Amino acid sequence: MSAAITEYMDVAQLTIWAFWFFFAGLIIYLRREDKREGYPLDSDRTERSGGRVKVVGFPDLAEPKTFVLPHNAGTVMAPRVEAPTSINATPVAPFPGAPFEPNGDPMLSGFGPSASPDRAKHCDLTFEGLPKIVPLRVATDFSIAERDPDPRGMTVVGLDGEVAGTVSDVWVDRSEPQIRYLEVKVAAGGKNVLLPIGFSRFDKKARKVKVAAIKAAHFANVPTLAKPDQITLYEEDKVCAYYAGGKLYATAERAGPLL
Amino acid sequence: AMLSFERKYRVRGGTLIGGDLFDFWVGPFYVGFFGVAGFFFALLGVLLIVWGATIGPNAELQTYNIWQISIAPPDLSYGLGMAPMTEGGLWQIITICAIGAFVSWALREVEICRKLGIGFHIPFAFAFAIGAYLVLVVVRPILMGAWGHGFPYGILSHLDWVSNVGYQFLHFHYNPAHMLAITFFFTNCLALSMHGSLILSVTNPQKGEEVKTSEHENTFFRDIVGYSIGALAIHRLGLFLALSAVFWSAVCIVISGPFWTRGWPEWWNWWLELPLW
Amino acid sequence: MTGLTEEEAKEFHGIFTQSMTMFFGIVIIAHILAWLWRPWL
Amino acid sequence: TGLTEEEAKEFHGIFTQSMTMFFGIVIIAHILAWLWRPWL
Amino acid sequence: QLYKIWLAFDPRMALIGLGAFLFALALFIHYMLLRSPEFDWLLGPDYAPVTLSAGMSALPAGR
Amino acid sequence: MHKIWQIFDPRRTLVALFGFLFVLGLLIHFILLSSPAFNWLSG
Amino acid sequence: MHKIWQIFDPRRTLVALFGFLFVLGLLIHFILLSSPAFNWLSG
Amino acid sequence: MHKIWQIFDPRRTLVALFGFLFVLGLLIHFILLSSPAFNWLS
Amino acid sequence: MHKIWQIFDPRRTLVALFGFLFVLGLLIHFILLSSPAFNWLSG
Amino acid sequence: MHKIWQIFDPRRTLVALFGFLFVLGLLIHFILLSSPAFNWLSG
Amino acid sequence: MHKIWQIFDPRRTLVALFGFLFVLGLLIHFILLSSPAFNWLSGS
Amino acid sequence: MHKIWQIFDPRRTLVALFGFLFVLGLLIHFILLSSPAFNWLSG
Amino acid sequence: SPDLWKIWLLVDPRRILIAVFAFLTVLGLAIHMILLSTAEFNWLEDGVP
Amino acid sequence: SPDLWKIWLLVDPRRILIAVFAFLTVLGLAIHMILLSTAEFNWLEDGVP
Amino acid sequence: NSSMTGLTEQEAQEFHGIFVQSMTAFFGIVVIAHILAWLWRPWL
Amino acid sequence: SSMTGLTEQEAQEFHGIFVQSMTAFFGIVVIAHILAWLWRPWL
Amino acid sequence: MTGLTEQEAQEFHGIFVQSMTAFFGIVVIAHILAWLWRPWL
Amino acid sequence: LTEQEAQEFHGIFVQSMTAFFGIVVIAHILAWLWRPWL
Amino acid sequence: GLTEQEAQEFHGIFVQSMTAFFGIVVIAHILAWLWRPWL
Amino acid sequence: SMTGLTEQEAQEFHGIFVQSMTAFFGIVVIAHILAWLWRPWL
Ligand code: BCL
Ligand code: BCL
Ligand code: BCL
Ligand code: BCL
Ligand code: BCL
Ligand code: BCL
Ligand SMILES: CC[C@H]1c2cc3[nH]c4c(c3C)C(=O)[C@H](C(=O)OC)c4c3nc(cc4[nH]c(cc(n2)[C@@H]1C)c(C(C)=O)c4C)[C@@H](C)[C@@H]3CCC(=O)OC/C=C(\C)CCC[C@H](C)CCC[C@H](C)CCCC(C)C
Ligand SMILES: CCCCCCCCCCCCO[C@@H]1O[C@H](CO)[C@@H](O[C@H]2O[C@H](CO)[C@@H](O)[C@H](O)[C@H]2O)[C@H](O)[C@H]1O
Ligand SMILES: CCCCCCCCCCCCO[C@@H]1O[C@H](CO)[C@@H](O[C@H]2O[C@H](CO)[C@@H](O)[C@H](O)[C@H]2O)[C@H](O)[C@H]1O
Ligand SMILES: [Ca+2]
Ligand SMILES: [Ca+2]
Repeated sequence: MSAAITEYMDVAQLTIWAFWFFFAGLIIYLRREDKREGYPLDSDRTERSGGRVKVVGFPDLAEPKTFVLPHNAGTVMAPRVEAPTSINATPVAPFPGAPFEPNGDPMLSGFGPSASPDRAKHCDLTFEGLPKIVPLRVATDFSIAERDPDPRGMTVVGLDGEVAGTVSDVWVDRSEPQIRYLEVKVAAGGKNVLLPIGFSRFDKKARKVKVAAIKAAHFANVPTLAKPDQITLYEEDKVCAYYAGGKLYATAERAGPLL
Repeated sequence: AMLSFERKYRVRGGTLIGGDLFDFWVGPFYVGFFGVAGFFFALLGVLLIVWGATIGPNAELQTYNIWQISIAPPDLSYGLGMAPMTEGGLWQIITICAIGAFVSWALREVEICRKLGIGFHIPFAFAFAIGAYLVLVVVRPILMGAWGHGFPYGILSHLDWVSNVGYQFLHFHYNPAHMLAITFFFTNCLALSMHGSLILSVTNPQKGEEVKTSEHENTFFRDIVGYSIGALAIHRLGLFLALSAVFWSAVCIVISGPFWTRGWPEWWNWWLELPLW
Repeated sequence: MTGLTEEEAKEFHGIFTQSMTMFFGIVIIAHILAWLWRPWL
Repeated sequence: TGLTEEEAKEFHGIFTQSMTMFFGIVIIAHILAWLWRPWL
Repeated sequence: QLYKIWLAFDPRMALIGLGAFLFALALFIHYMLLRSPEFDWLLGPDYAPVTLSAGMSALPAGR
Repeated sequence: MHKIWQIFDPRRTLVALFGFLFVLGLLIHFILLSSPAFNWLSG
Repeated sequence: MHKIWQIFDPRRTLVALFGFLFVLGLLIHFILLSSPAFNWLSG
Repeated sequence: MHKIWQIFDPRRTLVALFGFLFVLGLLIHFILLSSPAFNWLS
Repeated sequence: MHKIWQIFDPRRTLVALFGFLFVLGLLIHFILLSSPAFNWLSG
Repeated sequence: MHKIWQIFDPRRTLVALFGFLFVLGLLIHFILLSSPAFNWLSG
Repeated sequence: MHKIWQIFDPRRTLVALFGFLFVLGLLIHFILLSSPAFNWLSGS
Repeated sequence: MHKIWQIFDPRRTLVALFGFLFVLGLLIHFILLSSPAFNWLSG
Repeated sequence: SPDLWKIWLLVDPRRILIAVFAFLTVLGLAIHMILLSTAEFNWLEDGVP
Repeated sequence: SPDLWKIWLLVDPRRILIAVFAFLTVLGLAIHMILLSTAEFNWLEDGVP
Repeated sequence: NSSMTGLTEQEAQEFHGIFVQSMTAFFGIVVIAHILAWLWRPWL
Repeated sequence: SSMTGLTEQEAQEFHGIFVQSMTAFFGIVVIAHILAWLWRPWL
Repeated sequence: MTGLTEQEAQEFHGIFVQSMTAFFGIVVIAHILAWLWRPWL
Repeated sequence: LTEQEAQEFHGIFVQSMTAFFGIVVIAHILAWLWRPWL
Repeated sequence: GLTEQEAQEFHGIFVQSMTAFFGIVVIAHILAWLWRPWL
Repeated sequence: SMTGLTEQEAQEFHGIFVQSMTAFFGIVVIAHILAWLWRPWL
């Protein structure tokens, strides 16, 4: 054997071409894996064709893979058929690609940044089968680190600076110990609502929790929990999505543009 | 066409500039003001590169070979002024278009982030890559005093630029910021393989097993290296490693020539000449 | 199944062949012209 | 699994004949290539 | 009645913003003078460039 | 052949066709300019 | 031709057309500026 | 042509037009500066 | 022109205005410094 | 031996085996081409 | 000895074995092709 | 002008001002040492 | 085969036509580019006429 | 073999049709590339005729 | 049932007629350009 | 409806203004090319 | 429709052409002075 | 922003624009005396 | 997941295909040996 | 009022702002006067 395959072809040239064929197959494989969610696409192409043309692009979809959930929570198929969901919005113009304007109060529309899918109405579970996100009042073995302030008792302040409530309890993740939610006693109504840690900016000196997402008045409409001591995956999405809607809807100037 | 869950997210507003003028989608892409600006910045820059390839360095050497196409910066004698189009001026125009396209891409990402109500980590992270490019073609050439210090626009020709810039300091491996940046690049790749492996091995376990848990994830690397950073923190670490690699790479090149002209191994003479030894 | 009726398959196949041979005929003429211009064998 | 038995037989009929047509054209091309420039 | 800037910009951000900008601008201009050999005061008041004789050249031939 | 528009969406076809033709026109002009035998701006 | 605006929406189409025309206009000027025989700024 | 403002919003168009005009003016000045016969700072 | 301040926010417009003027002022100073015939920091 | 297919899937074995044989055939052909004593594409 | 495959899965053990045997066979063939004394494709 | 301490924290600004001056004093000394016209440790 | 029409019950004609048109266009571009890349068949640089 | 037709009971015939056509196109392209790379069988740069 | 594009029979015929008329005009201009190009500089 | 949300009347009305704007643009272009040809013929 | 009710658009258009023609006149003066400085054709 | 705050801002904004413009013109006059460019 | 009866049929065809594939291979190696022996 | 400030502190903040401005610009003026005498740049 030798390095020269022909007068021009050599082993290194063959090796690099061999990689291109493998890499092409790898990209096709990866794109097919990418398409296990959200495909076939929601398209006008399908709509005018009466559903006779499924928009998948290239490569086409893969055969459904099986996710067996722990604790007999069920089995999900990664490529799955999903029922169409109506949107609480209307197009701002009739051309394709035009955005939609939410209907009613945008913070309550469940559209745009306030939209969320309906997840399972079951709590995420620890390896031992207990609910994962729970208040500190039921996860008695958990505690706040000594060097960090206790969130409980802190004043919750909305985006406008007005006081929204106080922190009654802290919800922790029992698998990876960390704060995920802050239970707020709303100043107006008194009904407890959850506040995700991702929307909470701590002011350690002032003992204040600043929520730039929504105003103090918006806290009254935060989606509530069925059971007081646990939260389902469905409820988690509903709560987080509501605060996210405030990043665009809470104040009129947040819609933009800047100039 | 949108994803089957995407329609409920295609909301009006959230633009930085333009309001409703360009607030629409073209196929999957969001356009906005900076989609229009970015696209025609890129389109012009791409066409000028093709035009730069059409005339080549000269008519004899002109080539459409994708490896050999090269739009070169001006000669150093042009300083920080503008050069004639066929003598590096085209490179200067393409560089301006590239900056316009890259920044518009970042700003379009900001508008998308506002629409979706997510953190601005992605455009912030992309700014580091843009900053590295700006260091290479703007900050460093200005510090050196000539636009000709920028790298040529060519798939292989800019490797010759990297090679020769490195050998302008006789052994570029000894650049301390370069060593730090490579360490971050190598660690990031290791962390990425680890994170990709752990997620895949947990959600695609052995046959006959259910999907594993976050407890398995922490246990696995505790069992291997005695520590688990956590599901959230690995993404902090991956972002930190990638951004630190680019930051230190930008530092390493901007000190190579503007703030250090000697061979890089000689820089370590401060340590060798410590009076302790 | 591709969502097409069985009569559509007959009808598509006929038009597909007509367009294919028409394309092939132009190609064959092009190669005859190209061969007369500059033979390669 | 999917395709039944009768259409499996029928598919082979067009598959075998079309492949044979491709093979025959290949043989003709290789006969022409050997006359043009033999390699052995 | 020029207070209105303080009703639309926080005193604290502007004062820190002004200080950072002014310090950066002063550093920048000081560096630009050092960039120019005519205004490079770090060379000394009685700075004299080395005299070149007998066909000396400070730099090698260029292009 | 008017039935091609019952299988192919005319809007997407026209977008693809107009885009390909514009790129093709640029490509052919660029090729000619790259050949000194056909660069019409050389004098 | 006026049905085309029932196929291509004026708002998105006009934005694409004007930018493509402007970029095309810029490219041709740049091509001429790069051609010594037609560089009107050569003096 | 007054109807173009029923397609494109005027207050948004003015900002886009200002940027386009400024960016075009910048480019032309730079192209002139790249030409020695028309570089006015030589 | 006077009620433009209801269309355009005076706080954000000024911030954009001064930023534009600063960048434009920096660019022209940079262009003059780059020009050897107008560099006032040389001899 | 006929009872092998209880564990090994007939379908995935064929594609795996055909793919293996194909790249094996390429490798052997390419090794011979790299050998001047067995390259059939030279003079 | 008849008590070997009650623990090792027939499918897994053959898959691991077949891959290993091919690699060993490939390696040995390549070593011999690399040794001028046993290269059978060199011409002599 | 005593009201500047109602705006800025006396503790943080004193650490910052002591930190900033110390670094400024370091760099100027190092710059002078690096300047032959002002290095005082050479003879 | 007189039953070759049955291919359009198995393969999607819309996707097949897109694939063949894309393949043919790329192949036509590739052959032209290869021909222009040779001294012998570059009809623009051959100097004829 | 009187039962070769049973290959189409286990694997989808549509996938084979595209896979065989894609594989043959690649194989045909590769062999042409190999021959062009040879001085002996390059029909574009041999001077014949 | 709607076709694969939603266009009716008359719509497809209506689009096809304008498409071929636009195609014919484009190709006719192309032919004129190539004739002028051939007179300017024959390439074959 | 239509692919763009434009009726027969609205599309025809847009097309009219589009065509006159297109014609005026083409007219200036034609004069520009006539002047350019007089300045420096290229063919 | 952007909400401009064919009279606001007409009213804005009048100011738009007026400012545009003022800008174009200023541009025309500059190009005349530029031509008097250094003709380019 | 009410129309009363628009009257106040416009007067100050125009006054500041005119002052900046006048200082700019003075600078360009001095620069022309220092080094004419046309 | 494949029963015994369809296993009996598969092995027969697979052996026939392997024997058919082997036979072509043997002829090619014979022809190659005549063309240029390697051992 | 968006800064959480009243009509009193803004008035006195401005007066100190210009008072610091005037001194800082006065030092700048003297610095440039001395620099021009030492080495004029024009
Ligand atoms: C080239 C000729 C001369 C020379 C020519 C000039 C000229 C001309 C000038 C100076 C000026 C200065 N020169 Mg000098 N200068 C020279 C050499 C030197 C050397 C040296 C060792 O070589 C040094 C250390 C200096 C130092 C200085 C400074 C004292 C001064 C810059 C003020 C400033 O930065 O405010 C900016 C920084 C501030 C902090 C401003 C504070 C105001 C704000 C409102 C405070 C906000 C506080 C808030 C908390 C924000 C804090 C900052 C952030 C937290 C980051 N010069 C050479 C020798 N120099 C300038 C001057 O006199 O300014 C008064 C000036 O005009
Ligand atoms: C090197 C010496 C000769 C040469 C020697 C040979 C030899 C020997 C062979 C070829 C073959 C081919 N050559 Mg040659 N060939 C040369 C130069 C060229 C040039 C060129 C521009 O220089 C081109 C474009 C080609 C192109 C071709 C293809 C037509 C064909 C392989 C296509 C394929 O992979 O089918 C695979 C892909 C498919 C989709 C096949 C489909 C099979 C169907 C079912 C059968 C009927 C076809 C049906 C109508 C579908 C149309 C597809 C057609 C193949 C177009 N040759 C030089 C001049 N060439 C091969 C051939 O004849 O194959 C037909 C072949 O054996
Ligand atoms: C030796 C070099 C020769 C040359 C020799 C050849 C030879 C030989 C051939 C060509 C072919 C082509 N040449 Mg040539 N050609 C030369 C120089 C050129 C130059 C140039 C600037 O110099 C250009 C632009 C071209 C361009 C072309 C294309 C028109 C064509 C390839 C089309 C294609 O890939 O379709 C592929 C993509 C599609 C078909 C998708 C389009 C779908 C269409 C719309 C289907 C419509 C259906 C319709 C009713 C029926 C089919 C009819 C046909 C499509 C017309 N040639 C030089 C002078 N050329 C080929 C050809 O004639 O093909 C027709 C061909 O065989
Ligand atoms: C080298 C010799 C000649 C030359 C030889 C040729 C030859 C030969 C041809 C051209 C053609 C063209 N030349 Mg020329 N050309 C030369 C120099 C130039 C220069 C220059 C600055 O030097 C320019 C700008 C051009 C520009 C052009 C274009 C107008 C045209 C390609 C259009 C296209 O690709 O559409 C494709 C893009 C699209 C279709 C997208 C547009 C989408 C729009 C919205 C829809 C339009 C479709 C419409 C309904 C129907 C189209 C036809 C209509 C009746 C107008 N040429 C040199 C001097 N040129 C071609 C032509 O005439 O085409 C008509 C052509 O065949
Ligand atoms: C080449 C000949 C001359 C020269 C020729 C000219 C000419 C001609 C001009 C100048 C002008 C200027 N020159 Mg000069 N100039 C020279 C050398 C210098 C040197 C130097 C050290 O060499 C310096 C520092 C300067 C500096 C200056 C500036 C004072 C001035 C530009 C101001 C500006 O752009 O504002 C723009 C920036 C702002 C208005 C705002 C800045 C604030 C920050 C940066 C913006 C952030 C946004 C902010 C937060 C907004 C908040 C809202 C408000 C609070 C309401 N020149 C040489 C020597 N120079 C111009 C002038 O006179 O303008 C007054 C001018 O026309
Ligand atoms: C070096 C000297 C000779 C040469 C010496 C040899 C020798 C020795 C051999 C080959 C073999 C092959 N050669 Mg050779 N060969 C040469 C040059 C070439 C050139 C070239 C362009 O130069 C090409 C394209 C080939 C091509 C080929 C292939 C046809 C074949 C390898 C196929 C394979 O890898 O199977 C891998 C892929 C598969 C196995 C997929 C399965 C495909 C088949 C159709 C399976 C069907 C099963 C059965 C038949 C079904 C029907 C049963 C009945 C219905 C009952 N040779 C030179 C000129 N060649 C080998 C061979 O003959 O194999 C057939 C072989 O042993
Ligand atoms: C900072 C950490 C790393 C990083 C991060 C990062 N990159 C990013 C992002 C982030 C967070 C994005 O959000 C953004 C994105 O959307 O990615 C999909 C992006 C992106 N990073 C990209 C590329 C990229 N990133 C690189 C590096 C990195 N990106 C870092 C290692 C590199 C390297 C190392 O070479 C490349 C090539 C793009 C895929 C995308 C930004 C796309 C974009 O800006 O689109 C607009 C522009 C065009 C479509 C074309 C513009 C063409 C020009 C007008 C002309 C050409 C100019 C150019 C200088 C030519 C040079 C060519 C030669 C060098 C060969
Ligand atoms: C997927 C990609 C597949 C690519 C093909 C893989 C098979 C090819 C394997 C090539 C292995 C190269 O192995 C080695 O090559 C070198 C370089 O020619 C040979 O080197 C020999 O040939 C060269 C070239 O005539 C001469 O200088 C001299 O006779 C000797 O050095 C060695 O004798 C050989 O052992
Ligand atoms: C380039 C990336 C984006 C950055 C944007 C800024 C680009 C450059 C800014 C424009 C500055 C132009 O400044 C102008 O440059 C040219 C070219 O050097 C100078 O020209 C001067 O040097 C050049 C070469 O050094 C000589 O050929 C010429 O004789 C001399 O006059 C002009 O004296 C100057 O007026
Ligand atoms: Ca010719
Ligand atoms: Ca030949």
